[PDB]
Amino acid sequence: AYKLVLIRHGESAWNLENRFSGWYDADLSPAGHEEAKRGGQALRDAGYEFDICFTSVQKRAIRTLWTVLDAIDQMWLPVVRTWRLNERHYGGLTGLNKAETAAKHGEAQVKIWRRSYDVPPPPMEPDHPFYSNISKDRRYADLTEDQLPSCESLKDTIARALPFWNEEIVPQIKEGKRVLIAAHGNSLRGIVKHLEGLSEEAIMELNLPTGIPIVYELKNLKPIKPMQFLGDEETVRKAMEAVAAQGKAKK
Amino acid sequence: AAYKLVLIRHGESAWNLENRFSGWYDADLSPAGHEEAKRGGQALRDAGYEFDICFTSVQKRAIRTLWTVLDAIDQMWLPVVRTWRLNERHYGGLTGLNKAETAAKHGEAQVKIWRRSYDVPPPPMEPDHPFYSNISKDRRYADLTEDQLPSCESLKDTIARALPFWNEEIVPQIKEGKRVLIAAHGNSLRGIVKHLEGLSEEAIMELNLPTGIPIVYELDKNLKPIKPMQFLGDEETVRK
Ligand SMILES: [Cl-]
Repeated sequence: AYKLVLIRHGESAWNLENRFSGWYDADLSPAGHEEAKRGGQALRDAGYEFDICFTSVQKRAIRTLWTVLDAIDQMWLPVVRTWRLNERHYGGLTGLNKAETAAKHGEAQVKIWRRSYDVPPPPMEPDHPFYSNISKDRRYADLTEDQLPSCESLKDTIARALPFWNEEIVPQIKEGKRVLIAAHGNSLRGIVKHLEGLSEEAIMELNLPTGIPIVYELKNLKPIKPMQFLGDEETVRKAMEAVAAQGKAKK
Repeated sequence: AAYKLVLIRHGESAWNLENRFSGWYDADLSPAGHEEAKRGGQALRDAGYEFDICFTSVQKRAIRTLWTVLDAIDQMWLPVVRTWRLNERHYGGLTGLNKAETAAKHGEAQVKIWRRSYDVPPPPMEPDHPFYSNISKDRRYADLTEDQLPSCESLKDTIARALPFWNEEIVPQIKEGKRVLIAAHGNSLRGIVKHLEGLSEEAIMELNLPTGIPIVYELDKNLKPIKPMQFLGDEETVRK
């Protein structure tokens, strides 16, 4: 009945520094730009067509979208940007590197934060070095004091992404529009959890590959089969083995 | 507090380098035209400009110009609206011909007429034309009525289909206090300039807008300019 496509952006400049990004507006590295080019070419070779596109207000996802639309010769499509598809907000951890947080905040808190669906990191306070860069950026000036986060658990991120799905994306799908969504890991986890009916435990163990297009075949918007991946069979198998091993090593 | 409006015309295209008529054919920028857009964006960055909403056409040479500018000024998050009403003039049967082939096929007298005329269109693009399916069966125009898809346009025609978008969508945004950027093409921008200044037909046919340079207007509460258009950039570029 309907076809939906998602794509997760690749490596950023702050991933090379092993630093928590969150709402900080870091750009793609050369490797992450290459990953977007490869996913665009896979869509081009298979003949995919879209009618409308959604992304966040962060340049690493917007530049991924731009690269895909260049590759498939569809730069003329309408594009809609929203803060509700941003990455999870990492609070006071924003800007710290990852071997430092265990010394700053303790091994017990690091374990809890990695394990839990509903425990937030510490808040970003006004003396934090990236407070003015993010909380006072004019792109968020139209948010209420309640909507602007100082920190987020996974449950929080999913709870602020799903109203945009429900209210803006679903009516385009029912109208027959072929939709493309270019966003981030945790905001796309929200959509996947809602579509497939996954548990909290399973969705915390699901890490999506980067730069690989994710395809859903859906009248009642229920998946006919689970997510499928577009690309060369061998390159896909290796990326999923890599992501699984990275997940297992963190426990 | 005069309203501030900024326009930019795209630079050199791949088909300019072959001296071929483009029109509604969707040719990309050349490397030099991309470099032009980078210099225009750097001029806006150095002057500290900020925008709230952007408008452009459905053609990739204008869209890529806008993308380059937003990258240079760190405003990639702004909302963007595309419309066919801002497209370049449709050159009809001349699409794809270079100037030599045009003179050989249609003669010198008709060439003088078409170049010198405000309201005489070129020949229509018919179903045997090489580019007829490429343009007139492109799905991006599927929601136009059969009344609206051109087989050819005079300059008068182009201006007549561009101004309804200015009047019905851009003017209310300016009256709400939004800071507007428009990235488009020579002839569609000519329509906006002719309306803003009250220019005659002959005057607008003599006006040639520079490429890749920010063009700035200051407007009063009735949206009339208070002084002539000005330009942003180094001394040499601005003076030229
Ligand atoms: Cl865009």
